[PDB]
Amino acid sequence: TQQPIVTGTSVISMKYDNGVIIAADNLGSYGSLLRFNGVERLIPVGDNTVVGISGDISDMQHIERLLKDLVTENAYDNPLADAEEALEPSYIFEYLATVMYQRRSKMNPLWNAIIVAGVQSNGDQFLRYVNLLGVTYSSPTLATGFGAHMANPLLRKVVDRESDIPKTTVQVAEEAIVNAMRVLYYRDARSSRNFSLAIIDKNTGLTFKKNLQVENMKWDFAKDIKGYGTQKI
Amino acid sequence: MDIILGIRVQDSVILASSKAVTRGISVLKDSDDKTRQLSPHTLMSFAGEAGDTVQFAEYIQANIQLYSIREDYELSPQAVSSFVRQELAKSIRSRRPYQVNVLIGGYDKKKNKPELYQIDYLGTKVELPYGAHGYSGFYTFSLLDHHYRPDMTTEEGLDLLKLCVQELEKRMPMDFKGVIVKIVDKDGIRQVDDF
Amino acid sequence: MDIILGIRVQDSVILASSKAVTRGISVLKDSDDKTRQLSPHTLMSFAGEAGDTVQFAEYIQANIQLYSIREDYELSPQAVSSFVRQELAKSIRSRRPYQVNVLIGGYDKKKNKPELYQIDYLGTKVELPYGAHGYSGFYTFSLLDHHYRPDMTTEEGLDLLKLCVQELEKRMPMDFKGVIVKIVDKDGIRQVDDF
Amino acid sequence: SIMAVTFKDGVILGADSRTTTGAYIANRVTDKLTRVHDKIWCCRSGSAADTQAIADIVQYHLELYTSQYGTPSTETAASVFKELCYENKDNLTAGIIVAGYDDKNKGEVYTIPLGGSVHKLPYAIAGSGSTFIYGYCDKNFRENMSKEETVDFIKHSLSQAIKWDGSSGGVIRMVVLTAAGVERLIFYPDEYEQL
Amino acid sequence: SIMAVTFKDGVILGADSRTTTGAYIANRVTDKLTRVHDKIWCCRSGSAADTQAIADIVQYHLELYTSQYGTPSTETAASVFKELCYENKDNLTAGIIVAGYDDKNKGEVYTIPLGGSVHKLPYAIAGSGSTFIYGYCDKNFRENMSKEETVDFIKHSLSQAIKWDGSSGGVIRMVVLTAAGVERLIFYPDEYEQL
Amino acid sequence: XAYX
Amino acid sequence: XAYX
Amino acid sequence: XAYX
Amino acid sequence: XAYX
Amino acid sequence: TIVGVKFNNGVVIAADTRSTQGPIVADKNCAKLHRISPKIWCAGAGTAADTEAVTQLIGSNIELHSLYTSREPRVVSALQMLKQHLFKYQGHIGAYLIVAGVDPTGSHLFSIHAHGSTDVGYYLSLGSGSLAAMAVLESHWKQDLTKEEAIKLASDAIQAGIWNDLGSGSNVDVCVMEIGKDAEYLRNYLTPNVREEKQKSYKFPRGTTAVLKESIVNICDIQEE
Amino acid sequence: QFNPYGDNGGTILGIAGEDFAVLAGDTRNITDYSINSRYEPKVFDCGDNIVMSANGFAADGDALVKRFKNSVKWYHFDHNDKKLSINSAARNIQHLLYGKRFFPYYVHTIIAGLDEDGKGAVYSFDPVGSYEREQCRAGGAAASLIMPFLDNQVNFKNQYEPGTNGKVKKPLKYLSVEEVIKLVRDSFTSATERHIQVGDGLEILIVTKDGVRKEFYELKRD
Amino acid sequence: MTDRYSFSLTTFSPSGKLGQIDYALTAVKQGVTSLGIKATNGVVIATEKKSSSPLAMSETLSKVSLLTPDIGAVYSGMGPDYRVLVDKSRKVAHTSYKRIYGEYPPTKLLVSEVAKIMQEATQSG
Amino acid sequence: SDPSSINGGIVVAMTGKDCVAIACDLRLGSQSLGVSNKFEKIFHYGHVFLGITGLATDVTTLNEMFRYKTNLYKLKEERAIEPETFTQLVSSSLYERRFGPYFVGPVVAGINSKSGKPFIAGFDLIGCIDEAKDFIVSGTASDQLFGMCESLYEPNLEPEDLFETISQALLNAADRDALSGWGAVVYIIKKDEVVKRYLKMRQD
Amino acid sequence: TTLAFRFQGGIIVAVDSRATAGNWVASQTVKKVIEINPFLLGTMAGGAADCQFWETWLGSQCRLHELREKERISVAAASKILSNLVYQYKGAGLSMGTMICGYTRKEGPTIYYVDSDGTRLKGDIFCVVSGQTFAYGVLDSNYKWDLSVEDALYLGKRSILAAAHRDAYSGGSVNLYHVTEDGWIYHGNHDVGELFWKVKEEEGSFNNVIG
Ligand SMILES: [Mg+2]
Repeated sequence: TQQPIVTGTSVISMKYDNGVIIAADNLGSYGSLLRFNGVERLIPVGDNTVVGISGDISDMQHIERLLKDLVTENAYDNPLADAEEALEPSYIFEYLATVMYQRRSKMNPLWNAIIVAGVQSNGDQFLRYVNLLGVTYSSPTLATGFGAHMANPLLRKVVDRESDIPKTTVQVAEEAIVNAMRVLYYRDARSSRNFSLAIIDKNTGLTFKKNLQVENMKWDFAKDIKGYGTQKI
Repeated sequence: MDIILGIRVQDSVILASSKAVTRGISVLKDSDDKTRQLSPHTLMSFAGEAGDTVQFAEYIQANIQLYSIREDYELSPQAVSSFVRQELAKSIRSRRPYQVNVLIGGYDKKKNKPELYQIDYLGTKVELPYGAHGYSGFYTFSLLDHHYRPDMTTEEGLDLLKLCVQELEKRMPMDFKGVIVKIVDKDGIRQVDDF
Repeated sequence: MDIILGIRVQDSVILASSKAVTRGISVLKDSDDKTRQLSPHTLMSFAGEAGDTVQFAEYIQANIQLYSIREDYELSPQAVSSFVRQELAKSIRSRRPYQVNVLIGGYDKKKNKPELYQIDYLGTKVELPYGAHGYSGFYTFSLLDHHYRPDMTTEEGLDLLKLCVQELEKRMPMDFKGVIVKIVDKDGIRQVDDF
Repeated sequence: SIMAVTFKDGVILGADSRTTTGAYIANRVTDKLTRVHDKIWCCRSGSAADTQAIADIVQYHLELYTSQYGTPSTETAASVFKELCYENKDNLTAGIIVAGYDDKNKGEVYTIPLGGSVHKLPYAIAGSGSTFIYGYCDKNFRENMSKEETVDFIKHSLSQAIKWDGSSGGVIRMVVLTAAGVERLIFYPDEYEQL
Repeated sequence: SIMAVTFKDGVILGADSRTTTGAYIANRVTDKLTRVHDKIWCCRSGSAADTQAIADIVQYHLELYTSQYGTPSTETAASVFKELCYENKDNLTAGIIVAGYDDKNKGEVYTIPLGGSVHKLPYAIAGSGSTFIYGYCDKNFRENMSKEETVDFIKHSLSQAIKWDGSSGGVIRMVVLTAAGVERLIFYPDEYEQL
Repeated sequence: XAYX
Repeated sequence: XAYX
Repeated sequence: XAYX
Repeated sequence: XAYX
Repeated sequence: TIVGVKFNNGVVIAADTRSTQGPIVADKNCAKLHRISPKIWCAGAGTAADTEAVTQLIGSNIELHSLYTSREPRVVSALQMLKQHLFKYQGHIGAYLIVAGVDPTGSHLFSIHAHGSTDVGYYLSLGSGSLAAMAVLESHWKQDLTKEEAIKLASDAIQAGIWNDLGSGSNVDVCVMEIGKDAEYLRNYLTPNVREEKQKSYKFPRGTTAVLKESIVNICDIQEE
Repeated sequence: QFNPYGDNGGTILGIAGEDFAVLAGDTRNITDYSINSRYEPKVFDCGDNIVMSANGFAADGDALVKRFKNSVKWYHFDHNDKKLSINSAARNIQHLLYGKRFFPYYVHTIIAGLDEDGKGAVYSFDPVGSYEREQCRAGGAAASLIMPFLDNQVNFKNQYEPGTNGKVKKPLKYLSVEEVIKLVRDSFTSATERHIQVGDGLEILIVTKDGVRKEFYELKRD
Repeated sequence: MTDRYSFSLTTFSPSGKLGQIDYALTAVKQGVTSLGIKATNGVVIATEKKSSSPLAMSETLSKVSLLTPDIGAVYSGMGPDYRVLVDKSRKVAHTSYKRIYGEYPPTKLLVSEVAKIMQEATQSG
Repeated sequence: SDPSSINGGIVVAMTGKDCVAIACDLRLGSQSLGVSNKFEKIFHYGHVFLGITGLATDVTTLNEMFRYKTNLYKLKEERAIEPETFTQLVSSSLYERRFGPYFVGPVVAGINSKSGKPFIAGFDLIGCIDEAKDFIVSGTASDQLFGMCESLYEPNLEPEDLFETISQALLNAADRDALSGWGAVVYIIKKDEVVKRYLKMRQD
Repeated sequence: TTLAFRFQGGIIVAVDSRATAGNWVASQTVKKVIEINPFLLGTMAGGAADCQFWETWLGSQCRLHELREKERISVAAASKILSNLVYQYKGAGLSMGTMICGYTRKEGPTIYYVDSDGTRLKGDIFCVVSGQTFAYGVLDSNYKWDLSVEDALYLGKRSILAAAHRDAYSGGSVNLYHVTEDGWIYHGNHDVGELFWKVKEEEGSFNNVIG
């Protein structure tokens, strides 16, 4: 049993017609202090899976090493390591889910919320969540921390149910994710303007975008605001 | 802990009250009368926190006696019970509430009927054929549920109460040093010596 | 709470033990024997936490009975008491200590002398002319300080113990449902029916 | 993140625009610079409710002062703030910087921490984000700076405070207090972030 | 107040010399810069006992590494620190900056906060006094500075940290790590205070 | 709660 | 404890 | 209690 | 849990 | 979920119609839009009794002030009187209000927290669904909104709350306060959560319930003759 | 401190017919006031014509269902592919639950199937493995809303024969699958209105001699 | 200081008259004429706007006052006394009724409350 | 310890076609111990009916208080108080004890004598008003009553039908609550007649 | 509410059938008597799981005894297996109040009360009303040693009804058992709802009610 020290905020994600998108800001907070502004919280596993992690960054770096070690071990005595016996998103998720629930049950949890985005062998979109309690759930849109409260409402207006996934293009899905990251920059005190975004498509594969910035921000209306009520000057 | 029982028969109300006063692992007295005569045809038994019990009973006694002198009239048991309830209902939201549970046994001369009232320290009032306060409560309720009848005589009422006390002496784990029994009928309030 | 008394007279040891077993405001039993025969001339009375009392007494009984069979010899009361003390002295620093107070009444056949030992759950042992555990303790100590003599007969010892129990029944605020009395002399261990 | 800086022509007040309820930004365009008199302004840090309540009372006191004794000094304004903050220190969480322009005393800055103590300073910083710019502000502050120099000093200072403090953010608001009158400046993220 | 800064020719470690037990200065000339290998040093913040215990183990691990596999990388040293800090995070209060010079990798700085996370940075600051110089250091740090420039940057930075932080003070110690070797610098109050 |  |  |  |  | 949105010629406030007691829905159609004055309305979140009580008290004192001054009441007056009351009680009166209205000064939109802090905005949200609502407002708000656009944005922000928040539910209540016009109160503006027909009628056959006794109750007064 | 438990809400309902059984649950997964998923199944086919649902803390529920599923697999291996009877499954689950007696699974478990006489069976467990066979059981957040309704409408409680005045009870009768599914749908529709953690969707698993089949119905999403 | 007039200024004279009430009525007699008429479907109250000066804006002085949305008042006698009674009447309509029952008081009960305020000025110290 | 579940009990009110029904159990207990099975929780001031659940001392106190207030109302107004007005009086009276409240769950039922419109309302302990068209529930088995009412109820039930629905709603809710039962009363209220029925129910 | 009392005709065992989760009635149809073997019964009070699990486990241990010693275990031995087990778990929070009732040639009719506290007591009558355990019946007035079997069954049935009425956490139905030489006999399940009205009308008791 511990308390989290250096932390990462919201990870947000959604399914679209041909794959999945996931995003996370590049900040490691130390309480109210925005200490590290160069932290990558999307960790790709092969060319078909991205793991987005929020919470304690020390525990994130541990999980990063487990996944790096998982790829190494899968290759051992495996002639089809880069083909039919490659790591699937569903394999990578179930492993983490097992670890997370075991660690909570020994009262020494990995203080994280994890979203595993990827595409399976048969081209099926994979998107599932697990956290420090070992609680798991899947949905057309998933988000951790503040994202759950602010991102999901916006992403659910694009994909409300399972039938809206085929009508959702990558152009539309990415636009929704990018807009959600701006909203989070506006209302999240532990957010960052700098973020990373990963698209896993069943046709074009894995596209990993770094050093993205929130842009087209509305602040101009602020100049017209004076005092808390009765001031007019 | 203190036994206070009440049974309303055909033509009277009988109140049995435990004789022992205990503070911790010490027996302060073995002949205590946990009762006050409010009016000639109204009797109140009381159990609860030390001092509070007597202080409350004597305060109620004084107010009812004052009403009697001023109007040259006896308040009905229903009226006396309502007054007592309202005094307890005030106290719960006061700085230091009276921690007193009371039984009020009365004979209404206007209606020629005996009446028993159970009131807890919160000011919770009910009219009952039989009542009790404390650990003894549950046992006496189950026993009287069986044996009690509305048309019972005073003598039948005493035998059933005698059985309750006998059974409580075995079953209860504290020595309550016997009970004092008092009957309230049209002729007034008398104490049964043989028990 | 449980009464366990011990009085060592001229030629015997007498152990009075309360018959009631109570959990909270419930009387589980009214005829409980809070004693085990350790050996033919050694008797142990016990009072304390539920389960612990019997579990400890039966464990001690088994170990003394084993020694008897192995050596075809009876351990002296001094030896049995020292064993019991050492078992309790171990338990206090254990994960869950035995919360048991014991009196050990024995007749030493070698010295032709009766011996009474008082041991608390900490393993505090003393040889006494008379002993007691619990709330009854202080009262019985003051009373026996007055009336007790070393050269008292078994009959004199019983009368003085009869007076203690009588006095405890009035003074104590809990119903301990009478006592079981057992005498330990050269002829062995017998139970006094009339008490 | 709030600061007041004296320069040659008067004083400048600077603040961020972020109000937080936990880690949620309740208001991202807050006006933390409040008028208590024509040329006496204050910066508010701590409880939004407490600082508003105080600011509202001070504005009342100085309006009534003006009616009777004419324009109050910046020192007078600071004293009224102190009186409220010191006497109600047990119930208040308010850190207030008072800044004002007289023609006689020119630019003056008073800081009032939690205690309700008063400190007259050439410049003052306060709020959660102030801790990160103590080093910067001390190294870079000169006396009798120009308006342009002082605006740059505040812009750079709060730019750093906003960068490191999660509780600080949004736009940088400034209020210039000189003989010329009262000027309101705003600087948006795209401007101050790239500094 | 501790910092490590990468420059063109290698890395420089800087620290104050103040050890506090509450508000008492236990040691005013502490050496907070500790050698784990010839050209791998660390800065220690947090528990003096915990950081020494960790530093002593790391020095052991790297000595044994050198015997078997030759000179370890700065990255390797940082990893050993992390392993101890992360796995024992529940029992440790240690904030360690690791700085080292390879010929291949030149100057490298790794910071390890409480969590036991690792961060590779151009420069790093830590300790109680670091909070006051976040603004200053960010504005004034450039990459590929000269030795003289980097010494000035650290001297000015810690000078401010010492000024504002009560827990920081005494002399400024520095250790220069280049191809040329290992240089120890000391700067006394009379020098750095007047900056 | 609201609270620079 | 001793504890920059 | 009742509590949007 | 359930508990006569 | 309660929102306020400023537009070109006035202000609009909206709210959901759910009240909760723990996890249970106490009221499926409840009115959170309170009339302080004819053209000053405010939305309430927090302790249900406290929001009603504090708006009725200030609404009463505002009416007396309007009669005394012979002037239509101002939002800043209601705002000042609310914040001074809530501050006095140090948050123990758990009222979180969005106060809007039009007066001779113009159109105004304010929020007021239970501890007595107030703020100004073109778009505000309060309650458990505030983050769902603010997400929609932050995404879709612009300067110089029309009336039709402001109602749409307001009800969209409430819907976000209704769907994504367990605290918010049922219908959307709107009130439009336009300058130089009567405030229009649109009760149940949207009804997105209408319950579907049951599979079965549970209407029992008469005489199903076992009756001990029957009697007439006398509700009438003591009679004549 | 670190709290190892959470509440994911939802509600489950088991009804036993004469030659069938149904286990129904909402598809909503919540945390505090936030919705995690509108469709995350909670009722599972475990093989041998047994359907299971552990409702409460989702993590503990997922763990228990996994362990029981694994228990069914090893029953086949160790006992020559013998079919696990519902009474045997029930006893096995008691031992799974009681295993963690001093660190419990915070779940209410219902299993449905057919008894060895081919009659519909529902078994109900507490968190620490106390179990009992029943005709009716609702578990989870909205159990208090639904159970009284089932007492009235399945067991015909407090219902008497008209014209007797409480002298003769309404006769107990086995409900058809079509009647049972109506009660399940109306139960959940009602629970959805008045419970904030119930809604989004309803998934019903029906067990007959023929096997396990699945029905889904939409619920209000507020 | 302190209000040391704790005694009645209105007392019974040997004839049984209350002087100050009679003298108050004499003040009412001197006052400008006002009237009220009740129709089947309404009530009308009217009075003359006796302007003190033609420079005075007689619109600013309201002799006919709204007490509640459904209750109006007009007077004859001393205007200032009327103005403070209207203020007290409007307030008591809220404090003693609307804040309790959530509706405006009926005419007869608001009259009863105004009457009470004027009786007290007849007996109080 | 929790005041609103010491004595126990339940009240439920329903609207029908030109009628309202209010019903309550008869239990008063000290937690597990049942004391009285004659403790009625429904009172009437003229044609306005008030049911009160919660701490029994406050049930009795508020009954006495509302009898007091409605008696003075009638003397001054020269007419019986209406349900809508009485609802506002209950709310007022409860909120004036905001920081020291009565631990009760009141329920108002009645027909407006002038408009003839059926009216029900519920309150929280600080006087917040729940004015539902369909039904109001209160007490230790409120969850149970919400479940029963939400499935059993349909609008515009005739008086003799409405009786069966409210009766089955109470009886089945009470049997799933330890602190409720020991008999039940049902009031069927029409514009100018009121029938009161005691129900046979299990006594445990 | 569990009752087990001894008389000339053997042992009467009466229990209610209500399970409670706080003030919530979980079930009205729970078996609170475990049939360990044809001559052994166990009553259940306290934790539903603790009783069910360990008294089922006791049945296994009692069966193993019969296989290794070719004889039914004595009530004394069976009671002590359970008492020695719970004592190992003492302080862990096991909640259990059980009466082990049986007949053997050796002992005759025997009732042992076993407690999660580790208490083990022999007695002629044991009762569990509310959360308290008594050495006397819930009425005790009607008790005589020489009672008719079908008269004794009534006292047991009536005694559970008495407690079921007053106690909020007791009710559902009464389950009756008669233990004799050559095993126990089930005497049916009696719904308290129906039983109460029948008993009232026939006995002329519960006058404080009305119906
Ligand atoms: Mg910031």
